[PDB]
Amino acid sequence: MKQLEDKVEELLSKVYHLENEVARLKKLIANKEDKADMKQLEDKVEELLSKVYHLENEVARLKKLVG
Amino acid sequence: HMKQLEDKVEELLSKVYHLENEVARLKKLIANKEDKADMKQLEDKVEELLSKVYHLENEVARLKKLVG
Amino acid sequence: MKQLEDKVEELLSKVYHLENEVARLKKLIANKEDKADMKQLEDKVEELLSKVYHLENEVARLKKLVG
Repeated sequence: MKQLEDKVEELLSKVYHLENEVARLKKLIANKEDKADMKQLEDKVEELLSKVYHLENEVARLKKLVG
Repeated sequence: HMKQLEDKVEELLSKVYHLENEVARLKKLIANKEDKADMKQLEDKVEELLSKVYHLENEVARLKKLVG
Repeated sequence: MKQLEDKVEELLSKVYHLENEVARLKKLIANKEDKADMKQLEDKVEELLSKVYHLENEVARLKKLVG
C-alpha cells in the first residue's frame, strides 16, 4: 500500500515537471521566426525592388524634361 | 482512502492526456518555424536598396530645388 | 491494488516517453531562427518602405508641376 502511494507520488512529481518543461518550450518556440514572417519580409523586399525600379525610371524622365 | 487515490490517478490520467496533446501541438508549431540560414542574400538586397534609395533622394532634392 | 498499480505504471511509461519527446523538441528548436535576430532586417525594410512612399509622392507632385 506504501508501494502504490510511492508510485502515485513519482507520477505526481514527473507530471508536474513535464508541465513546467512544456511551458518553457512554448515560450522558446514563440521567440522563433515563422516561415510566414520570412515570406512577408521577402515579399516586402520584392515590393521595394519593384517600386524603386519604377521610381528610377520616373526620376530619369523628370530629369531630362527639367533639363 | 482507495477512492481518494483513484480520484488522484483520474486527475493524473487527464493531465497526461493533455500533455500528449500539448506536445503534438508544439511539434506542429515547430514545423512552421524558419530554419536558421545565411542572411547574406536578403542583406545584400537590402544593401542594394539602401544605396539606390540614397541616390534617388539626392536626385529628387536637385529637381525639387530647380523646379522650385 | 493490482488494477490501480497497473494503471499507474502505464502512465509512468507515457510520461517517460513524453520526457524523451520534449528533450527531442528542444533540439529541433535550436535549429530555428530567432525572431530577435531578424529585427534589424525588418526595421530597415520598414524604413525603406516609408522613404519610398514619400519619394513617390514627391516625384508625382514634381511630375504634375512640370507636365
